[PDB]
Amino acid sequence: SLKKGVFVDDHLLEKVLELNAKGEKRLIKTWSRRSTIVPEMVGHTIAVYNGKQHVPVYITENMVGHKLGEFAPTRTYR
Amino acid sequence: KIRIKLRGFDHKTLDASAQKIVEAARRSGAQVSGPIPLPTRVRRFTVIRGPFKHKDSREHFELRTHNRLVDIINPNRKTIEQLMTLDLPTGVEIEIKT
Amino acid sequence: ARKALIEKAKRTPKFKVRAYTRCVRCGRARSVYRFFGLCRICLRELAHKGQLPGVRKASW
Amino acid sequence: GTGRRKEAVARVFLRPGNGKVTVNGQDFNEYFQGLVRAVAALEPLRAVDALGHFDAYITVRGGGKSGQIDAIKLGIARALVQYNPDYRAKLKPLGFLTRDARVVERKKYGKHKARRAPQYS
Amino acid sequence: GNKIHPIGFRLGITRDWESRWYAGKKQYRHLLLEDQRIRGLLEKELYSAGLARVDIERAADNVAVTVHVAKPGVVIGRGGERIRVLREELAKLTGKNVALNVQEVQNPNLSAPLVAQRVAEQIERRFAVRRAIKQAVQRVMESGAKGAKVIVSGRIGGAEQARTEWAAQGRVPLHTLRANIDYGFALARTTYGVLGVKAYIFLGEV
Amino acid sequence: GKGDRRTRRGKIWRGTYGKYRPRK
Amino acid sequence: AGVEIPRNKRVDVALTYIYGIGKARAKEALEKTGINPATRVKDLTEAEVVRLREYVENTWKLEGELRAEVAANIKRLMDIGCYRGLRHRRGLPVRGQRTRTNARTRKGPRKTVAGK
Amino acid sequence: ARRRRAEVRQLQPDLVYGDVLVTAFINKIMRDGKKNLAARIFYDACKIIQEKTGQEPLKVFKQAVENVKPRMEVRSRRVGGANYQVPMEVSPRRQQSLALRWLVQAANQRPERRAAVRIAHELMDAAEGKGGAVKKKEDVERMAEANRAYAHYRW
RNA sequence: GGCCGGGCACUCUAACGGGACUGCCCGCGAAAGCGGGAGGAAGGAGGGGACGACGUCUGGUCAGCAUGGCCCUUACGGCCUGGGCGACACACGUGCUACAAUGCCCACUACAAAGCGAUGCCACCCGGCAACGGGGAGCUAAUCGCAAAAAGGUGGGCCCAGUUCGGAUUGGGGUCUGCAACCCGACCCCAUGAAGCCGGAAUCGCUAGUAAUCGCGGAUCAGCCAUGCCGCGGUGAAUA
Ligand SMILES: [Mg+2]
Ligand SMILES: [Mg+2]
Ligand SMILES: [Mg+2]
Ligand SMILES: [Mg+2]
Ligand SMILES: [Mg+2]
Ligand SMILES: [Mg+2]
Ligand SMILES: [Mg+2]
Ligand SMILES: [Mg+2]
Ligand SMILES: [Mg+2]
Ligand SMILES: [Mg+2]
Ligand SMILES: [Mg+2]
Ligand SMILES: [Mg+2]
Ligand SMILES: [Mg+2]
Ligand SMILES: [Mg+2]
Ligand SMILES: [Mg+2]
Ligand SMILES: [Mg+2]
Ligand SMILES: [Mg+2]
Ligand SMILES: [Mg+2]
Ligand SMILES: [Mg+2]
Ligand SMILES: [Mg+2]
Ligand SMILES: [Mg+2]
Ligand SMILES: [Mg+2]
Ligand SMILES: [Mg+2]
Ligand SMILES: [Mg+2]
Ligand SMILES: [Mg+2]
Ligand SMILES: [Zn+2]
Repeated sequence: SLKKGVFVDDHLLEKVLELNAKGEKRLIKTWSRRSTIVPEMVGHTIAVYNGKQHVPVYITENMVGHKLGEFAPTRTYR
Repeated sequence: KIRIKLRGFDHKTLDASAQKIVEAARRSGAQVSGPIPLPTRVRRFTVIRGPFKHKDSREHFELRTHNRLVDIINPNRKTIEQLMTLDLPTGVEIEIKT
Repeated sequence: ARKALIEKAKRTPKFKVRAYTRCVRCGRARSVYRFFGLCRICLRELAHKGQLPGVRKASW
Repeated sequence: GTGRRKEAVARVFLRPGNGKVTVNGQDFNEYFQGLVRAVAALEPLRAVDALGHFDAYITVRGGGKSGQIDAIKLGIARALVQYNPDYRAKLKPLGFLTRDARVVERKKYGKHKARRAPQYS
Repeated sequence: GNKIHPIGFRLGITRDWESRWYAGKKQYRHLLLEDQRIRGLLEKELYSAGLARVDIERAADNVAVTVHVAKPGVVIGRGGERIRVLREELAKLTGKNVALNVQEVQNPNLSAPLVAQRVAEQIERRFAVRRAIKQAVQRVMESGAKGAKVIVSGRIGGAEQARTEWAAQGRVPLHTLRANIDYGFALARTTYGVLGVKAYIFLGEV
Repeated sequence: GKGDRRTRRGKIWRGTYGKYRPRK
Repeated sequence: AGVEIPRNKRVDVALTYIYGIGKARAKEALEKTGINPATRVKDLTEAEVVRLREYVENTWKLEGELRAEVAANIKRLMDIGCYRGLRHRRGLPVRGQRTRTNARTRKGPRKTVAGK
Repeated sequence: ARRRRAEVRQLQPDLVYGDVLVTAFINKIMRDGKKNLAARIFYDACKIIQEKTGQEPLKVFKQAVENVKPRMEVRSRRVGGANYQVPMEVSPRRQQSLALRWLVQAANQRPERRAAVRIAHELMDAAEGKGGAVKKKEDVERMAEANRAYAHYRW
């Protein structure tokens, strides 16, 4: 994919800016999920829209998988 | 001096749009090699006849970029005279290089 | 949305990618001769109409 | 003198000597370099006797490849037969005096290939 | 059910273009997007005098709006004032040398796109549509013509069935290429809806 | 065949350059 | 030689019969061992087979070992599970090709049902 | 072919042996149009001819092209019939066009690995009896005389 | 490898012209026209195009657009951001690649045609296994680039094995575009190498430079899911 830049985002890192600053509980709603696996988030807060609601599930160190909508579905089953 | 590229779309005005320039030749002083028509290359475009639910044949039709060019070995300033006159192109763009 | 649209093509205070070829004489967002800024069917008239120079029924 | 096939254009100029036949800077046998179909263009020479009384400097350009070889067929025996009135006595007779408009036809008409129409069911 | 346009057929032959110039691919687009909004503000304004043509020439940073009519008067006006501001509206859009001209068609009963533009008003005027046709063609074939044909859309009223009104005299061939057959079209917005008219005037075979 | 990529015929048909069709 | 006996054939291609040794890694690793890529896989001395027999099974990973490593990138894939993680839990295209028509090679053969 | 009869194409004579019956053969050997490959195989096969039988790979081509010429056939045209197969006579023409065609598939139906070593390797068989070709023509021929009863309305 | 001071036979170019008309031949009877000679690059519209009567299906299309009517007018209009059109137990039409040894691969080696290039084509060296990148060329292009066409041709290796066949799938890297390729891009390298030994009932295409077959161009395009599409050429059948 990309190789120049952390191909991450910008406009909601400022909400993560304080991932090491204030006190750092949870809850954090994005929309542009294009963000790559934000690489400094332990037991944190997936909170990703997908048309529907924002999806919440854990985000641990191995979890450093791909992006964000990676763990945010958009569909239906069988 | 005398390589001059008579461009254009309109074609019957290039056998005449040049035959008239090559006669500033036989008036100014230049045993001029007449119009050399370097190859036409054409930008044709094919397009679906109907506005919905045709698809099989369409009608093509071309935009024949025509082209010619002129020459000699003799370039006096009375040449410059005629070339500022006798200009009869409806829409036949023409440039000059030395 | 049909008209409020054409002036999304003309404004582009948005990235290079958000841009395209809405026609002039009509708005068809599809099938657009680059060099006329137009449409398979708009064009195909002005031609028969002969309000486009040079173009005419081909063959070979 | 000259000949054409599939817009294969073959300039044929003939001079006497013996066994000399070269084209685009290759000897005609290293030009096709194995292609025994090819060895057949230089065969009006055989039509009435002219085995080796006429060598060949020809320059073919454009058009085919193996059909480029038939291009030297009426490039030869038509620039060649230029002299001798009594010489056409084997080119109209023996069928060797034609261009053959057998050329690839225009792909057209929403077909796949100017004939092969799409499938059907 | 086909009949491709009767001119596109004869567009580089027996009918010279309606827009004569040449432009370099890199710019041709703009020599059109500009080139029509003239035609798209002249047939608009000069409908009054009734124009059959809007031939447009150039070859530099200029213009050549040789607008044809068969009745100038309303084009030039008196002394020259409509035509004077018209050649300034034009350079209000095309910041160029808006060089205009005028014609009087030697016969209007021999311009199709007039004949059409005419009958299509008789339609907007709630008139005998068939009769309109029997006369329109009679107009043309009397003022010297080898053939002539008009064909109306196919309405007249109601809320339903729509037909087509067809009549003609002389001959109007079309698998004949050396044809020279002027064709015109015109709309006609009634309370009912739109109609059309195909104008077919056969001047002569070159 | 015109679908292996990793071949002469592979990249030729797809018309891509690669280790196996560098150029000429 | 990994875990396999390949006999009458080309060392060039023989070594490829191994999961994790392709036609490439057999010529580039043949440089390394410096053997002849055209000689049969039988004409190589016992004292010199051990070119390969100490080489490529040590240059990296392959059968068994590397075989096993491929599935670790998939147990990984139900971390949270990606869209890419799931589509083995449902046996479907993970590049994301059309799962309408075709997509057959990932989910068995046509299990046919009734219609309209 | 309802209007006229359609033209028989006169073949561009063999590019070595001069003989049209030798072009017609290499023709029915060319997959697609690589032609070069088609006449290699054939000429290759004449070389294989020389190896095994010191005859002229030309009469080896004849006592073969006429061995596998079916005398007659069953034109089962459908007039009235639920499978009426009135047999008749084979044309000089069809005799050859079939016989050629037969020899090439009969060659390709053999388990020898190099298409050259095949196409003469039974072009030899067909030549005094024998050969997948004459069989696939023997059958053919015995289909008539067996269906002789329907001679009555031959044509 | 005109690389040339010089030249317009040729080549191709690209304009305006000639040329076929059924032509003198006992076999058509007043006829028309059909034969089988001659010359011709050429014969019975010469290949083929564009062209498609009155009408027909109240066919298609109000989503290109036009347009009467009807209905919505802090919403049936407007913007944004994310999603979707890409879903998958399955059924079809069109296709692409094949199951191979007339074949598949690594070499070198020929031989086209139409077209396209100022956010181009990018010649040529550097880098890199390469995609590509750093650079930097001639470029308004018959005069430089796309470009190298592939079958072909040689010459070498595979020896009927699901294989040096087949390229699916998944793992891993890693490029260009692009604000951003999770959903969803194309490409590249490594490794995985699935179904598939010629396809039931059935069913399509073609008159010859056709079918088959081989690449190439172009449109649209930031890039691209093109195997599609219109083009163009290479080799080139069978049969009536
Ligand atoms: Mg776009
Ligand atoms: Mg030509
Ligand atoms: Mg050919
Ligand atoms: Mg072709
Ligand atoms: Mg009613
Ligand atoms: Mg109608
Ligand atoms: Mg009312
Ligand atoms: Mg392979
Ligand atoms: Mg993919
Ligand atoms: Mg999908
Ligand atoms: Mg895909
Ligand atoms: Mg026959
Ligand atoms: Mg008579
Ligand atoms: Mg007569
Ligand atoms: Mg004709
Ligand atoms: Mg869709
Ligand atoms: Mg396909
Ligand atoms: Mg196929
Ligand atoms: Mg070349
Ligand atoms: Mg640079
Ligand atoms: Mg893949
Ligand atoms: Mg960018
Ligand atoms: Mg036919
Ligand atoms: Mg292509
Ligand atoms: Mg392109
Ligand atoms: Zn349009």
